[PDB]
Amino acid sequence: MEWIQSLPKIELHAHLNGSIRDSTLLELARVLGEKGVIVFADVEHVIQKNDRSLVEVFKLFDLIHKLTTDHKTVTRITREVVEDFALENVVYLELRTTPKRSDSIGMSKRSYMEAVIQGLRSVSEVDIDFVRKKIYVRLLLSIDRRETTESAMETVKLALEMRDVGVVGIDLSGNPLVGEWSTFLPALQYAKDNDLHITLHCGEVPNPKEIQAMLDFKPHRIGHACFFKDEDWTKLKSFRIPVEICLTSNIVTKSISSIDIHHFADLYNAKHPLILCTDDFGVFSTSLSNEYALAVRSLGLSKSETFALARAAIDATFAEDEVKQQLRFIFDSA
Ligand SMILES: [Zn+2]
Repeated sequence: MEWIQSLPKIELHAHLNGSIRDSTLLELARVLGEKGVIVFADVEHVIQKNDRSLVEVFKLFDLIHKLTTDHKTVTRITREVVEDFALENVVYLELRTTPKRSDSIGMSKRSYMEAVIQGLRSVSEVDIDFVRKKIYVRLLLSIDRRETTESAMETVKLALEMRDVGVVGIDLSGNPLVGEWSTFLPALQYAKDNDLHITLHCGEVPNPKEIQAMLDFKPHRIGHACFFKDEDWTKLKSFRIPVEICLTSNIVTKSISSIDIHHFADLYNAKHPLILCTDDFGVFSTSLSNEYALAVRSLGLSKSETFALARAAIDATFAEDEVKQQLRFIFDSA
């Protein structure tokens, strides 16, 4: 019910371009149709009933990226996403995004990320700390599974350069059927050796060797873990790696057949760290409050158990100890 919306919450797995307001996406589509760069009726037709199954949803992401890969838009959607999360009482957000290169518009991975920073500086409806509601924001740079080792290294280099504006870690994301772990391991190792924190999209499709190789790398977090086998769970629980749980995402993409069999319940009962996350609240028509409502109903949690779960996410953040202490005070005040 309504008490979940006012619960202080921590979001650790939200993609910038998957978190866009419906109205904003349509406004961008409309402006580009008036320009004739797209046809509004087609782009609206994919937006409406793309299946968002695992295979289908990446075509929607391709389409979104045609609408949003521009400096002004990146700045706008960064502000809108932070404000949307803060207004449902997210008090700490790790926002992840894949820096993009587009030569025709003078966009580099660095200038893309500068537009994100400009968006954070434009936040006005709420108070923000990124290095009246208040939200702490920190940044993850995503490496996409289509990239090369050299390209991944450029992203890691950028992340190190931008630690002064709140970049705290690196993610590996994108189509789980594309690319090989061997391509990304060297760049992720460089990141980890430079004290960046690492989260990995892991087990979105069956892939026993890659799941084991990702676990053996000992990232600080993983996302999803939908197609783990018993040896994978054993290693995960022994390494104590927190899992970013994306309930609606997993169910809509058909990575998990039902919330009633979703592994988040086993993790909860095994006292393994988990954090409820939105993944793409725009694409999947959800919110972090609604993800908690799904979990509270399915597990049968009391208010007190829900508050305890939400608070446990503090020690899984990639934030400095000072920020974690402030989060503890915020939670202990609620
Ligand atoms: Zn994701």
